Amino acid sequence: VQLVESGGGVVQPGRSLRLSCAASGFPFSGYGMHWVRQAPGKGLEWVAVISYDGSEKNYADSVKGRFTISRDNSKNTLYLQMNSLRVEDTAVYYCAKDRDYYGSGFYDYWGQGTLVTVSSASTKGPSVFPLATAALGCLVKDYFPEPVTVSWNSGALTSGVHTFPAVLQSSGLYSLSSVVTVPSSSLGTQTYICNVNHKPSNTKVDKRVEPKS
Amino acid sequence: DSGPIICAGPIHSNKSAGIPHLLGYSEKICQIDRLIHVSSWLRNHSQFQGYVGQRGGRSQVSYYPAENSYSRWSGLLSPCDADWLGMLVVKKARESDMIVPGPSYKGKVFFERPTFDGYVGWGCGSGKSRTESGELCSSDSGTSSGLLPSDRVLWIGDVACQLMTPIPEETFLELKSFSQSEFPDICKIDGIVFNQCEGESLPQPFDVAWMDVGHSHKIIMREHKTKWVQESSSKDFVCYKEGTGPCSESEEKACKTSGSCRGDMQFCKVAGCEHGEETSEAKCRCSLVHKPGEVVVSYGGMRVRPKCYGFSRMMATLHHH
Amino acid sequence: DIQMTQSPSSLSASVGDRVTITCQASQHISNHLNWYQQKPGTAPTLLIYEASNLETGVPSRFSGSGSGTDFSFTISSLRPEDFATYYCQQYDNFPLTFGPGTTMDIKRTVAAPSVFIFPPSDEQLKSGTASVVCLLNNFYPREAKVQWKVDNALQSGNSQESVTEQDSKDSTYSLSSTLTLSKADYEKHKVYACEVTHQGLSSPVTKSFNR
Ligand SMILES: *[C@@H]1O[C@H](CO)[C@@H](O[C@@H]2O[C@H](CO)[C@@H](O[C@@H]3O[C@H](CO)[C@@H](O)[C@H](O)[C@@H]3O)[C@H](O)[C@H]2NC(C)=O)[C@H](O)[C@H]1NC(C)=O
Ligand SMILES: *[C@@H]1O[C@H](CO)[C@@H](O[C@@H]2O[C@H](CO)[C@@H](O)[C@H](O)[C@H]2NC(C)=O)[C@H](O)[C@H]1NC(C)=O
Repeated sequence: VQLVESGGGVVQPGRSLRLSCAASGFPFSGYGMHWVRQAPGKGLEWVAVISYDGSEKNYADSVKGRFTISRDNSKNTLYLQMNSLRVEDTAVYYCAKDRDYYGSGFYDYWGQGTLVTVSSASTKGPSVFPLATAALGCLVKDYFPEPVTVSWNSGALTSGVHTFPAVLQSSGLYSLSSVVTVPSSSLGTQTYICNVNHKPSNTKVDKRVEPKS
Repeated sequence: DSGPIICAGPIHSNKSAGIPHLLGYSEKICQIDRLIHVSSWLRNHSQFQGYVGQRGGRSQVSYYPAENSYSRWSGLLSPCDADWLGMLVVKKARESDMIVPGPSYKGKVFFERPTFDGYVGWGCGSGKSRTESGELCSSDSGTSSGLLPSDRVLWIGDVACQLMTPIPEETFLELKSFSQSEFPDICKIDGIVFNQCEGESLPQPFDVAWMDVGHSHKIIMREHKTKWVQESSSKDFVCYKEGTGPCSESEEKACKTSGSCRGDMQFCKVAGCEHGEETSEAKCRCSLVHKPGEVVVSYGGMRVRPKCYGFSRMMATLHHH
Repeated sequence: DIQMTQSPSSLSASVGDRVTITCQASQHISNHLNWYQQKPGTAPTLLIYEASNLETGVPSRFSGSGSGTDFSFTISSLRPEDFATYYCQQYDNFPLTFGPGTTMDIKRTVAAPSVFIFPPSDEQLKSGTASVVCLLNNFYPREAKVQWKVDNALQSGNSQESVTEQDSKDSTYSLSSTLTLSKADYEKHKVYACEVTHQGLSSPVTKSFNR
């Protein structure tokens, strides 16, 4: 079996998005289909359900009037039209098969998830700033959207690296910190460079770190 | 829509689970409220995997004629219900057994028909459902879960089945005659020679009233008179725990012999209730079943408490002139 | 409709010991509670359905029980894979509600953090914003919190903390508390202290600097 989502991305309040859960391996037209979402940092919240032939639909609240679920058993995909999107709906969205005929609530196989962020923010690349056994790091600040990838010395330095989970800010722009511990005797003996890569905005930055007076 | 007698629509979890043999008139009625009896028939006879009636129950069974009066009276018992209660048998269909026209056989997994000689069912099996004619089962992917909706179950006719007051054979024969005297054109009903013809037409639909007096053939009727008498027998009562669910044989027998158990007004009136004790606790409460009562028909000059009675469809052959 | 409450919020046990999760309910759910495992970054996976049955592939260490309102999900011999977040789920009445999750975490010896503080760069201080960063490094257990101070003035709500996952070797966590001020406010003040409290430090910790 394989459920696989697609469709997620950045969207601002008021806009609408469409998801799709294409299926393989199993008789897609004999089973009900779910939508379960996970808010970043929070737990699990079921969104919508659909039955074998796509007639009996039961949505949750918090989406009724804003969410329409559908399917096409001829091409084995599961749709979810999300209108009137708000900030509260930023979450990772999963689709799940159900052992039953109607969606009774057994999520046997889950998809690998797709991410939908809802905020009015634009798209901005990160501003990378340095942070001087000694400790040093790089400040990846004021970017949108997630994710980001921070290497160190082009993937050579790995021991002692901590890339911290980013934190949303009041301005809506994300900002994380990546740090490393170096054996004090590195000033001059070793050079350290952090490789930031924000693919959603094509911003790749390599910031050097050094002693300072 | 009708109403669960004692148990809500079943939410099964695995197609491969057992169908237990519960022993209490209650435990059984729960299994009927949840289309377990049909599920068994499908498995036993028609080599089927899973349960039919998921989430719906007996309340959602598809009926023909869809405007089925007795459907609202949850207590009124179908032919299939009473098989589980031992009162009769629904037989695996044979080639001979004729499938009536009219009903929406499509996607159906089970359909039941009262026949002139008995009661017969036509079951499909794994991952298949009947064609648009009832004659053939064909692959239906929407039946791959084995946890199937109640709508896939068709019970034909406005049948009510009950406990007979046994009649002698003389009476049956008198009744046999009167029907023939009333229906003098029919030759064979469902394959059983009703009146001598030699000149038969080809089989053809026939919607008639009928009762099972308890002998070879059902008696069919044109002008019948039906009185529904209430009798408040133990079988008119079901015992449940709000929570655990159905009560067990002893608990029921006890309740129906003690008084102690909680109950509705009539159950108190009949057998006894008892209160002032329950602090938090929980005990079996018993309640009257919802039905007009026991039916008594009047026909040929004779008043009969029949096993089953109803208006159903039965393929038949009329004379030639 | 049906609130599903789990407990404990977070365990902390080591490999080989026995775990028990508890999931309560506000109504009679009968035998209609499923259980789920979700490893970090992955998708949830069904372990137990109908409070006893083991979905195909689930080992025999995972057990489940409960009928009515109170349930339990019992792992007998913890293994490193079995460390994840666990949820219960009812299906007695739509809308289908979940539990708030139980975050199984590993356990080792108590470790004090190694606190570092970072003054802002100059490249950042030309945009008009100064971001001071205090780093807490390789401590156990996770429970600890920082308190910023600007010239011995307890700062409130102008900082943000992040925590790494539990290390696959140290079994320790790391923290990054970022204090943000405006350049016009950063230059108004003198001492930028970071005070750290933790179970492994008999006295409260401070790392500061005079800019
Ligand atoms: C499908 O097949 C099963 C298995 O044969 C049927 O279960 C059987 O149901 C009968 C109903 O009368 C049971 O008979 C009763 O058994 C109890 C003891 O368990 C006894 O006290 C009664 O006097 C009566 O003899 C029978 O035990 C039970 N099991 C077996 C193995 O026969 C089921 O009824 C069938 N369903 C359909 C729709 O055909
Ligand atoms: C219902 O229970 C049965 C029996 O335990 C499960 O059947 C098989 O389990 C094995 C692994 O133990 C799998 O390899 C098979 O694929 C299962 N059979 C089928 C038809 O799936 C079955 O998985 C259970 N039902 C569900 C929905 O999981």
